[PDB]
Parts: sequence; C-alpha cells; structure tokens
Amino acid sequence: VEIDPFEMAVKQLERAAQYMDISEEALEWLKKPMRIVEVSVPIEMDDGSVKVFTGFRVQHNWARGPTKGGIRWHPAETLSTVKALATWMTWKVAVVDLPYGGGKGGIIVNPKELSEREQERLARAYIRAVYDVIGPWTDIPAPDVYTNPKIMGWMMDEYETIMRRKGPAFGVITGKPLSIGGSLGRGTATAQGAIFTIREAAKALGIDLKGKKIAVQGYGNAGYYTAKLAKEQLGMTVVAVSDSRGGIYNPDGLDPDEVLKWKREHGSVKDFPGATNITNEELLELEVDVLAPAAIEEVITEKNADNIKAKIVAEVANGPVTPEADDILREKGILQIPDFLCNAGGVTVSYFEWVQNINGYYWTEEEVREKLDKKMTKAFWEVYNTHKDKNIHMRDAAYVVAVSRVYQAMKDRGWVKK
Ligand SMILES: N[C@@H](CCC(=O)O)C(=O)O
Repeated sequence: VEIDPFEMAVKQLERAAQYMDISEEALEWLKKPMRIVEVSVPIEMDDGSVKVFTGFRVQHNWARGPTKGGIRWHPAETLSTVKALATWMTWKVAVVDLPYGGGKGGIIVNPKELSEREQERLARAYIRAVYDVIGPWTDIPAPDVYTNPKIMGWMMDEYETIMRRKGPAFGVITGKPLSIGGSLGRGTATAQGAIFTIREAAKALGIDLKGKKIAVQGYGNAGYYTAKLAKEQLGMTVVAVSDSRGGIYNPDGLDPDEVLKWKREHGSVKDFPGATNITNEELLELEVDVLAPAAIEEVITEKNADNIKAKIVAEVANGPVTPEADDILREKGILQIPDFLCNAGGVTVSYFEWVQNINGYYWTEEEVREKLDKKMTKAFWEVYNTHKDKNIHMRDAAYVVAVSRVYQAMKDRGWVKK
C-alpha cells in the first residue's frame, strides 16, 4: 500500500541473499543499520524567530571502513528513506571496491523557501548537531538532492571550527569547491562512470558504439553529461533526450550543448528547433542501442518492459527498473547495468577527493579520469563475470559481489562467527 523504502530495501537484500551462501546471523545484522542518529536542527529565521528542523544521519555498516553518503534537503524526507539510501550506499561502495561503509543524511526542509543566510545557518546547525558521529575516518557526508558544493563548503568550515584544526578537516566532507579541498572531475563523475560502464558492456556484447544511437531519459546534470560524454568519447549519436515536461526525437542526432542552452533559455527542452516533440512514454520504447534513464525512478514497469528495444540499459538514475521489468528485459536478452553499479562513478570520485584531502596532495584531471576508468572497468567486469558464472541477473550478480565483500569484511573483524 505505502511501499516503505526500507522494507523494499530489505526485500531486495533477501532476494539477493537467497542467491548466495550467507549465514543467517550476518543477514540479520545487514538488515538493520548499525547506528541511526536523529537530531533537532535549530536555526534563526531572517525575521528573528527560531525554527527547529529534523535531521537524520544513518550509518548502515562500517565493516569495510568509514561510512559514505550524501545529505538530502527535501520537504518529503523521512527516516525510512535515509535508512534505505544508506543501505543502498553500502552495496554501492562495496561493488566498486572502496574502503567505505554505508551512510546517508537528510533534513526535512524545503530549501526553495530558504534564503542564503538561512541555508548557511541550517548547514552549520546540522554540523553542530551531528559532529559527534561524523569525521574524516568515521563518516564522510556528500552532496545529494537539493544540496550543492556551497553547502559542502559551509559544512566543512563549521566542522573545522568545531574540531579546532586538529586534523584533516578537509576530508570530513566531499563535493567541496575546488578552492577548499576540491577535486577535479567531480562535476562529471557520475556520467563518466556511466559512460565507462556502457563502453565495457558494449565490449562484452561485441558491438562497437561508434555511430550508434543513444537515448537519454532525463536531462538534468546526469542526463546532460551522459549524453555529451557519449557523443564525444563513445562517438555515439544522441538521438533523443527528455525532461519532466517532454522529450525530443531527432534521427539525425542532437547536439547536447544546443539542447542544454535551449533548456536554460526556455526552462524545458520542449519544442527544440528542427526536432520532433515526444514524451517519455514513447522515448523509452524508441529503437536505440543504449538507453540511459537519468530521471525520476520507476520508469520501466511490466507495462512497458516488453516494448523496450535498447540493447543496453544503463540505469544512471536510482532504481528506474522494477523487478518484473528486470525479469522481462533479461528474458529479451537485454544487458542491464545495475543502478548502484552504473552511477558508482560519483562515489568513486568522492573517494578520490577524500584520498586527496587525507594525503594533502591533489591530483590532476587525467589522473582522476584514469583511476576512475580502472575502478569502473574492474567493477563492471567482476559483476559481469559473476553474472556469467552464476547464471543470475546482472543486478543479482552486483548484489552478490557487494554483499559477499561486506560479509567477508564482517567475518574478518569477528563481528559474525559463522
Ligand atoms: N540523482 C540522480 C542519480 C543519483 C545521483 O546523482 O547520485 C538522478 O536521478 O538522475
């Protein structure tokens, strides 16, 4: 009825665990976050009043290392959502082999109605409230929905003020501006990882992407950068893009820069010059070789699963495919890249930023790109090898890999004896 996010995450975990040999005690440990912190966030309003907000900080598991995750400023943010996202972040950092755990934060607030001063006060108060459970080697927050690098800089400054500069205060939080412990390649991290996964999938399927067609659903940051990087690096033809308002179809190809400029000038991609106007419900079924949903979740359902014609479906967004759609697409011979494997580039570049901050030495764009390429290629090939050995779904193989790594880390620490 309500389909609670945490229940769905636990159900997914059980489905995954049924495909591998894991002890009952370890599964019960994994079903519950290891630490949940709920705090009040009082700030001073611009009119002089004091408003109290509810903040969350869930650390699902830290067997493999310090927990990692973003902070969401959404009016419809709940504890369940934070717990489910921390659980998913655990597997996200485990599949791509990072020395990280799972974490997530969130404040129930509408940031659209907050001023800059009030936003800074909210960030500083959240840091003051959750200081006792965060740190460079304990919990590293990150940008997420309705949060940008400016809030990251404010949060890092507040943490440094509280910590009295007794250590690497830069590394307590990632996604910061380049002037203060920032990292090169952060803006295009997720799309770069998605492009690397798409290239590896094409390599696995034996099809060259040069001259091929790609359709991207959702033209936000991730969708725009995915289309642009595909067109440049992969040599593919961006045939169709879309947003919430509508979509664009052009067999001859779309220039991502031109489409982004049009969207910026008119607020939407609708009615692009010299292009056919469509919507998402027929965009998802266009004849393409790579489809990259980079928008609101749950766009592929059993209704439209049988009509998908893409050879590769790169789940850039967070869970855009339902399990029934997963089964239907696997039956059709379509190679799916799991959601928490395709967009693992953002957390990988976040890890690179944390390493740079901890070490005090900062890398270049080429070094970050090469390291990200190596990490994403290795993770995808491990997942595909499991998918080829166990004769299971790609999402199932990614779950097996991540849960196996976490379980091995737990067994090594002695947390679970079986
Ligand atoms: N928010 C992104 C995916 C999640 C992420 O960026 O980490 C989208 O829905 O397009």
